[PDB]
Amino acid sequence: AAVPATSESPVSVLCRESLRGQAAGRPLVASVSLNVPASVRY
Amino acid sequence: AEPEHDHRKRMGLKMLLMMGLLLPLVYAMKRHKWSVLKSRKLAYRPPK
Amino acid sequence: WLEGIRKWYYNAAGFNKLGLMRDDTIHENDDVKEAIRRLPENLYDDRVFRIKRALDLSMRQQILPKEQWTKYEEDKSYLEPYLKEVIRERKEREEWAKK
Amino acid sequence: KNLLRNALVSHLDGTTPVCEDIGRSLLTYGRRIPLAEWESRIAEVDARVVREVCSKYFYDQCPAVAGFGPIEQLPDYNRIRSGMF
Amino acid sequence: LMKIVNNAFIDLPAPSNISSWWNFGSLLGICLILQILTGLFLAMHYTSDTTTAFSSVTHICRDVNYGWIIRYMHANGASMFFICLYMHVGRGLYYGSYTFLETWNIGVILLLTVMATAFMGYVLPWGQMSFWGATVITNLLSAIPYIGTNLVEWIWGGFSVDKATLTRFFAFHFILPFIIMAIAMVHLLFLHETGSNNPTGISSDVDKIPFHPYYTIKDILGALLLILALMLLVLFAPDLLGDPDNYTPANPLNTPPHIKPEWYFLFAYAILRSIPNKLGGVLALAFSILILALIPLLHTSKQRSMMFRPLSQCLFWALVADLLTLTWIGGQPVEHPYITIGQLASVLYFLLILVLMPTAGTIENKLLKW
Amino acid sequence: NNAFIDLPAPSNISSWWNFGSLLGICLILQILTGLFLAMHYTSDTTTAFSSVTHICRDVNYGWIIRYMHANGASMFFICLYMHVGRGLYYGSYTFLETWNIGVILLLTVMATAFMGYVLPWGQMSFWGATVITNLLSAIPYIGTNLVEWIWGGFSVDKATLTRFFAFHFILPFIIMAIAMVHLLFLHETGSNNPTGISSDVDKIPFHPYYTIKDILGALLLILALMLLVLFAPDLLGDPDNYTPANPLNTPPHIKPEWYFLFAYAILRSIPNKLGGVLALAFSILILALIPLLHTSKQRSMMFRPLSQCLFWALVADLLTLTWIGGQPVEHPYITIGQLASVLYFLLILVLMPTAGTIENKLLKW
Amino acid sequence: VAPTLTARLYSLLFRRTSTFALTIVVGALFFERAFDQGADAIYEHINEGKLWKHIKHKYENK
Ligand code: HEM
Ligand code: HEM
Ligand code: HEM
Ligand code: HEM
Ligand SMILES: C/C=C(C)/C=C/C=C/[C@H](OC)[C@@H](C)[C@@H](OC)[C@@H](C)CCc1oc2c(O)c(OC)cc(OC)c2c(=O)c1C
Ligand SMILES: C/C=C(C)/C=C/C=C/[C@H](OC)[C@@H](C)[C@@H](OC)[C@@H](C)CCc1oc2c(O)c(OC)cc(OC)c2c(=O)c1C
Ligand SMILES: CCCCCCO[C@@H]1O[C@H](CO)[C@@H](O)[C@H](O)[C@H]1O
Ligand SMILES: CCCCCCO[C@@H]1O[C@H](CO)[C@@H](O)[C@H](O)[C@H]1O
Repeated sequence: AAVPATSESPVSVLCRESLRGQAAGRPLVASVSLNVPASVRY
Repeated sequence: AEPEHDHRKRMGLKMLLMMGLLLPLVYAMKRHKWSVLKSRKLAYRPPK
Repeated sequence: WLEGIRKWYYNAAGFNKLGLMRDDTIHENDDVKEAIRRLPENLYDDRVFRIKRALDLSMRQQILPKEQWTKYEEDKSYLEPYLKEVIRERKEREEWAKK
Repeated sequence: KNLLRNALVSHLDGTTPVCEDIGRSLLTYGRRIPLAEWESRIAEVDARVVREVCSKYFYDQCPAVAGFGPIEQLPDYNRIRSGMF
Repeated sequence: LMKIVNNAFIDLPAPSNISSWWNFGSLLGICLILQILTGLFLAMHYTSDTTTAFSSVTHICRDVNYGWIIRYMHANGASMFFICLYMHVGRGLYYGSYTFLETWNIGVILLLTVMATAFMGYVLPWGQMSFWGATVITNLLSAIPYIGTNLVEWIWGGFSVDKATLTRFFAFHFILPFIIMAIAMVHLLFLHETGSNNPTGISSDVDKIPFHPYYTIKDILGALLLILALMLLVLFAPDLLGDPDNYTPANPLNTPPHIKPEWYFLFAYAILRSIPNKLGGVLALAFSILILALIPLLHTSKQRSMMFRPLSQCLFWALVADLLTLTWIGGQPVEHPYITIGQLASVLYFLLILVLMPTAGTIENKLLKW
Repeated sequence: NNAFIDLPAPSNISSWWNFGSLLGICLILQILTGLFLAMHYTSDTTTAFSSVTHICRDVNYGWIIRYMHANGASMFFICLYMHVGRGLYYGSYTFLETWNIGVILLLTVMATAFMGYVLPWGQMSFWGATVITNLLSAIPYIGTNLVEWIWGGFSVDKATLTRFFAFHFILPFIIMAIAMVHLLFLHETGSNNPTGISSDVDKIPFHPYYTIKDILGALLLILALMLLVLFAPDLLGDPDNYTPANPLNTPPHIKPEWYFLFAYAILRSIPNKLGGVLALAFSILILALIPLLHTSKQRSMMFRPLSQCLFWALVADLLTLTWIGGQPVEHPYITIGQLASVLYFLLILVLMPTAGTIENKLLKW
Repeated sequence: VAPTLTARLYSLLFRRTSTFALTIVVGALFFERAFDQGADAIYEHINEGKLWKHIKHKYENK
């Protein structure tokens, strides 16, 4: 819709801090939109 | 031998005046556009 | 005075005033183009910058401060080993082409 | 206008986005502008207003350009500048 | 419609550093258009019969509205054409542009065609220089063994220059410029395959800028300077580069005692005049122009341009000074000491190109250790 | 190559497709004979007619080059009319750019031939220059000024003859450049064919198939041209142009070159100056409207009986107008010409578009 | 709170393309009159008493 995704796709990490949060913790979810960048969580 | 004598000189006066005007103006237009390049600065930053 | 005239010539030639090294000024024929293609990243990138810097000075009809001129004694042939081999390879092929 | 209305209300969904809108708005506007006010501001925009405001900021104005990567084809600044009119 | 007008002009990549010496290509395009435009308008009032040719030209200058300005613009435009042609060729030799072989050789054809074209145009007013120029130049062909004389009479349409000659020359002069235009377009197409050379002789692919607006405005500035030079001649000294003898109608019984060629042919005329042999002079004349086709094969330097080559530069200016010497000699009587100065200048011309410059090239290579 | 040798072409184009190359040959022929005639022609009114007789009597083979040029102009028009007819019948006009450039080509060739006919300065030369340039006088407010400007005076005279030689000299080369553009647009689509159906599933290389067929066509063109030059060089010409121009007298049975007769009949049918000039201009410019008047669901007339009948009626009508143009302005020719003129515009603007719609209906689409 | 000449020339004449063109048309017709009159005056003054228009009165009456 009106809101663009946090990160627009196209086709990093060098420290512990930037690495924390990268490990997955829940099952995967894939989203596709008409107006918004796709996403995959977990 | 040259009936056009007086007319070419009158025209020549107009040509000189017009050139005195157009040459520096076009030159100013040339420098305006070219200023983008003449003052540009380069820097080389290779990885190392 | 040949070595004496050499340093004189080097400065008279003046590509050093634009910061170029002698090999940056060679006429590019197919042998040279192949040799440049064979250069390692750093030598290729440096060459590109020196040429770009020189073209820029040329456009402004300017030259570098004298302390930045390429020095005769420090100018070295970075291209020679590559070009010499490219030429050797072509000669070898040309020999083979005769029966 | 409809896209903007939807973005505004859908953004203020959850305590964090609302909290941030409070903190930043007091610093930027000196007050929290209520949705009803944003609506009035949006409602009054029409084609004439869009043309006039866009012309004011975009028309024949010098842009700032930034390029990075394989940009041999990024147009020359003069050409970019002429594209502004 | 867009493309090829665009990618062939608007976004054409060009070196960032080409100098004013690169302006002559567009100035030549402008000289060609000028000649074609003033030419067509003159042709609307010119008649090619020997009884009325000279007369029709005075009618143009005296009674056709602005006929005089169109005429002197055509006459002086031919001079501007050559000034630009020689600057253009000089630029090419100095900067090694001749390494673009196809572009260069087409250029040599262009030089010859413009010379032939200007020759025929000069014959049209049928004044004294017109008549004797037609006589002498067509006769160069008589040096061809076995058929030479036959070829001349065939060109003339008779046993001497006469009505048949003037009438066909009007036709040849009329069409050749358009052929030149087509040849020039080919000249440019080959150039576009490589793009332009630049003062350094070093590839400029790492620093190209779009032709528009940088060179479009620079070319316009150059065009203005060309027009100023042309109009200074047309409005203040229309006869300066001309010959008084052509204001005298053609007289087949008498060749003027101080007959001399148009100034842009003087260097070649000096060379031919220096050899006391018919065939020898004709060959030297032909070779003085055709040698341009040999320049590429005579290139010895490891560098393309003369910018970084001191010795080659000195020899280059000696060649220019020598052409200036030959131009001066071509305007002097065949008497002492001019006969000897001209022979030395003629020998020096071929020596600089065939021997001294290739040699300077090798010496410079040695001094740079490659 | 790829602009000739391996150019893809429909396997079924017929002889009607040979006229494009024949037009190219007519153009080259006119340019070659033209230049050689220009080597002996002088444009002063005191000597123009004389120089032409000098070409025909004393220049070696001057007579054959001259009659080849004169009859070549006639062959040029025969081919032009065949070429346009092919286009209308087969719907080739849907190639819009190619077609409109073609219309420009037709007008330029007409203007070119007009000016050449003035060069020998015979009676027809003079009155043709008078009448045709005067068409411009129909333009309001400035028309008369335009005519005097073209003439270089208050009447056709020396200034006119001299500039016409220059215009006639250069225009054919301009035509050649325009024709090259004509072909370039054509190459974007390739040729249409008798069926009007895309031939992409059955293309053959231009060489050797059409190169040899074009050569056979060229041979037939040369036969027709030489039958005229060697056996009847004056058949398609006008005796009055063997009489030097006389500004004080317009021949009583003056008539246009045969290839201009249909248009002349149309202009003559309207007893009003501006109206006649507008009808003349429109009789040619209407070609630019054909594409907009196409109502059929099918491109070619091959499968359209009603359209074919109206097409031949148009050709028969142009034949009628050609005949009328050669007759005096007397009864019943005046009325036959008016009907024929009206029928011409009626067939193109109304009857053909209508037949197209009816045919669609009959096919249920 | 006051602009300069160029800023005014910009706002009213150059900004809009329709107005930048009307400005040139108008300026061209005005310049032509002033330039021709001025240059003609300079030429005639440099050549005072030599031109037909200067001595014509002596012979006129026709
Ligand atoms: C009617 C004559 C000519 C026309 C119209 C013409 C036009 C041009 C144009 C428009 C260019 C590009 C701009 C420039 O670099 O100047 C060019 C380049 C060039 N021309 Fe010509 N030219 C003519 C004659 C000649 C002659 C007589 C020669 C040489 C014998 C020649 C040699 C060249 C070469 C080699 C280049 C490349 C220049 C470079 O990039 O360094 N031309 N010419
Ligand atoms: C490369 C282009 C051309 C060159 C170099 C050229 C050169 C010349 C020269 C040197 C003259 C003699 C001028 C004099 O009277 O002193 C001349 C005359 C003439 N040219 Fe051209 N010409 C060119 C193109 C044309 C074209 C395209 C036409 C006509 C379509 C033309 C028509 C004439 C005519 C009518 C004359 C005779 C009148 C006169 O002498 O001024 N020229 N030309
Ligand atoms: C100097 C005159 C002309 C020349 C040299 C010329 C040449 C050509 C050539 C070489 C072809 C391809 C062969 C063919 O299909 O016939 C062609 C096709 C065509 N021309 Fe012309 N043409 C000329 C005038 C015209 C005119 C006057 C028209 C119509 C107003 C026109 C309309 C077309 C069309 C529509 C095509 C495509 C034909 C198809 O594929 O069915 N041409 N022309
Ligand atoms: C589209 C091509 C051309 C057409 C349709 C054409 C047509 C004509 C026509 C109808 C005439 C009158 C012939 C007569 O009855 O005497 C004529 C005369 C002439 N044409 Fe052309 N022409 C063409 C191209 C040219 C060219 C390129 C030249 C010369 C460069 C030329 C030179 C002449 C000359 C000098 C005459 C006068 C002598 C004569 O009447 O035969 N024509 N032309
Ligand atoms: C039908 C067309 C024909 C036959 C064309 C032939 C063209 C030939 C050449 O062009 C390619 C030629 C013009 C060109 O040679 C390279 C010139 C540099 C030759 C220059 C030239 O001029 C002279 C000239 O102008 C004169 O005037 C009154 C008089 C002359 O001596 C008395 C001469 C003369 O002694 C020479 C060598
Ligand atoms: C400087 C160049 C100029 C002014 C060019 C003008 C070109 C105009 C048109 O071409 C595009 C024009 C030739 C074309 O109209 C479409 C023709 C079909 C017009 C045909 C035409 O011919 C006549 C003709 O030949 C005559 O000969 C003795 C006499 C004529 O009546 C007495 C006529 C005449 O009454 C008409 C209508
Ligand atoms: C740009 C200045 C170049 C020198 C102009 C001299 O020019 C020369 O003048 C002679 C008469 O004195 C003429 O006979 C000769 O044809 C002409 O080229
Ligand atoms: C190709 C078959 C053409 C028909 C032959 C008649 O041809 C006609 O003859 C008349 C006088 O006899 C001429 O005035 C007229 O211009 C000509 O087209």
